[PDB]
Amino acid sequence: TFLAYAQFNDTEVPLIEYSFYSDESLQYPKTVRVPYPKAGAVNPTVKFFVVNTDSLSSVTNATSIQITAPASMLIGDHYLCDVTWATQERISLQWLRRIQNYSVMDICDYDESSGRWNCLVARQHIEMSTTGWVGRFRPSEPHFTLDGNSFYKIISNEEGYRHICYFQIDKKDCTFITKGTW
Amino acid sequence: TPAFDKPKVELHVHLDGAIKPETILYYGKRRGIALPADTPEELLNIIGMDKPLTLPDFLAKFDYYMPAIAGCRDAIKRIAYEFVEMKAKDGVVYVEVRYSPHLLANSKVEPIPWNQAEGDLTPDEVVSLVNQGLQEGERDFGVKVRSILCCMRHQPSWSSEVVELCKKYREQTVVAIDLAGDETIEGSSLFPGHVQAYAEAVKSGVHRTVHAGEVGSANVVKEAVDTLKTERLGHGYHTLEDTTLYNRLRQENMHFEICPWSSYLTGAWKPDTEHAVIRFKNDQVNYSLNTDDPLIFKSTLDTDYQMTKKDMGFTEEEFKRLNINAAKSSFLPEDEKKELLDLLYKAYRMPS
Ligand SMILES: *[C@@H]1O[C@H](CO)[C@@H](O[C@@H]2O[C@H](CO)[C@@H](O[C@@H]3O[C@H](CO)[C@@H](O)[C@H](O[C@H]4O[C@H](CO)[C@@H](O)[C@H](O)[C@@H]4O)[C@@H]3O)[C@H](O)[C@H]2NC(C)=O)[C@H](O)[C@H]1NC(C)=O
Ligand SMILES: *[C@@H]1O[C@H](CO)[C@@H](O[C@@H]2O[C@H](CO)[C@@H](O)[C@H](O)[C@H]2NC(C)=O)[C@H](O)[C@H]1NC(C)=O
Ligand SMILES: *[C@@H]1O[C@H](CO)[C@@H](O)[C@H](O)[C@H]1NC(C)=O
Ligand SMILES: *[C@@H]1O[C@H](CO)[C@@H](O)[C@H](O)[C@H]1NC(C)=O
Ligand SMILES: [Zn+2]
Repeated sequence: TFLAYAQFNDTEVPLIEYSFYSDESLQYPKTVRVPYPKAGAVNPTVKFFVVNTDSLSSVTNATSIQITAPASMLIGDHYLCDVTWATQERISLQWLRRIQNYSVMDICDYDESSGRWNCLVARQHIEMSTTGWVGRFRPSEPHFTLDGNSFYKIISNEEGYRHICYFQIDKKDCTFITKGTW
Repeated sequence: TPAFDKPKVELHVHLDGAIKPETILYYGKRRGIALPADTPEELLNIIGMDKPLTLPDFLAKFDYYMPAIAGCRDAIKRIAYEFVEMKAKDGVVYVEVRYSPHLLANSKVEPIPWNQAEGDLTPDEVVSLVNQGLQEGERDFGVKVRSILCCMRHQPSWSSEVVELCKKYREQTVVAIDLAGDETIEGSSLFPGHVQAYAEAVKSGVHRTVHAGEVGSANVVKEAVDTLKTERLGHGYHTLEDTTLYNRLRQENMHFEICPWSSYLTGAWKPDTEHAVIRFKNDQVNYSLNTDDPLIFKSTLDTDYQMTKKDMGFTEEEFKRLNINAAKSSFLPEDEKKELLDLLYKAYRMPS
């Protein structure tokens, strides 16, 4: 029914440039140039949209619906780092601050009367680390139950071991369903 | 020194007027909206007053920055959040924030404001964004936050929607309807669209406050209480020009949202007089200390407590009881009003 997508604005991301030589027939070397943020440079910015493919027009431009980042994320640079559909009408999103030790999950429902996506803040789930960064390389992906009211996700426990945790959409804690030295 | 370094309660503050220079500046650059400065600090001066000018010159400050914020989802949800933080930076333990949702929208708006183009952001969604910006502040910064949606005096057309939004978002932090803008517009308080909204407010259980008496006759107050049925009064200085109504208001326990530093700067208090407040103190009236538009007043909530302690010999015993009052007059359910008081009594040290 729905097609979600990200949009990336690289306007002020500086370019890396380097020569490319090609077949020896090419008389002057080509300069490849690529938006590429080196450490501490200016990053891309991101936006997220969902569109309903069932109500597409051919007489009207398609309405794309934006889902803004969480406010906690908006006060500085951040990343969109996971998107995972939960039901036919529920989508989950994970954001990550440029200082990658704080991340937030949004859980968004389609809203029949408005036709936008409601992200109940009650349903947010903060995740952070004091000893390093979040996730092995990024926050882990959630796996939802069929009705999409709960999900499992790999998070590091307090002994520091990555185990499967069990979440309820609106309850703020979770339950580890595995523990061990592994 | 933190004039009154205890928990405080604030009831009269405009989101419109509590924004960070830095973040105005950010959305200016991002959207290419022209701005009269480039320093964050240079900007707080161009936007801020320190000479007590007048209500024309005050409303003119809004035009410097609002075009940069309105119609921009990313920005709204932000300022709402950043606001909660600045409240936590003052003593504040509970806030009610007011703004006009129409003044921040750019789609579906009677006269599309701030001379901005159409138009993606509907007012219904502005309100929605705001809630979330606040919820995320309440959680993170640890101050309980509710919102008040403003009707605008010169725009009775909107005031119908305002109350309707107030209704559906009663779960998501909106607790009351206000009416700001301009008292001195002739017979505003009687405009059918406005009064019918307030009628529906009474009907639906939506609490009610009104900007009245600030710069305007005691009669503006009369209108607000009588036909509008306001439970609380924004500013309300010049209600001391009718001792009958004034004394029947103390009788019926009316709450007066006072903005001391605001008054001086709006010119709604001519500095030759005793401030309308010292009388309120002495008359033991039900009132609270607020900040109004701290951005334009270059003020923190401490500025308004500094003023009353110094300029008019306000003691901590007074500060304590007016905050108890503010809490009593707050638009919380019975429920949380009890525990707000509990928090207050304990901090403070009196019987709970
Ligand atoms: C990608 O992100 C970048 C942010 O860098 C962004 O590019 C920016 O776009 C804004 C918005 O259009 C640009 O500002 C415009 O510039 C033009 C020409 O210089 C202006 O004429 C534009 O219209 C305004 O003109 C007057 C301004 O007072 C008024 O008539 C009215 O207010 C109009 O709004 C507007 O200023 C800006 O130049 C760039 N930013 C820079 C410096 O690179 C782009 O929008 C983003 N893309 C997406 C899809 O998000
Ligand atoms: C796929 O899922 C979508 C989203 O739930 C379904 O679309 C809804 O269909 C029902 C009608 O049975 C309506 O209640 C909703 O208005 C629809 N949502 C909208 C507006 O897109 C759909 O039934 C599913 N199956 C299909 C059509 O392939
Ligand atoms: C859709 O959008 C593009 C660019 O904004 C515009 O040029 C085009 O005319 C639009 N189409 C319709 C049907 O309005
Ligand atoms: C993230 O890590 C940095 C570097 O140690 C530190 O500034 C900050 O305390 C951490 N923040 C959180 C929220 O964990
Ligand atoms: Zn005000």
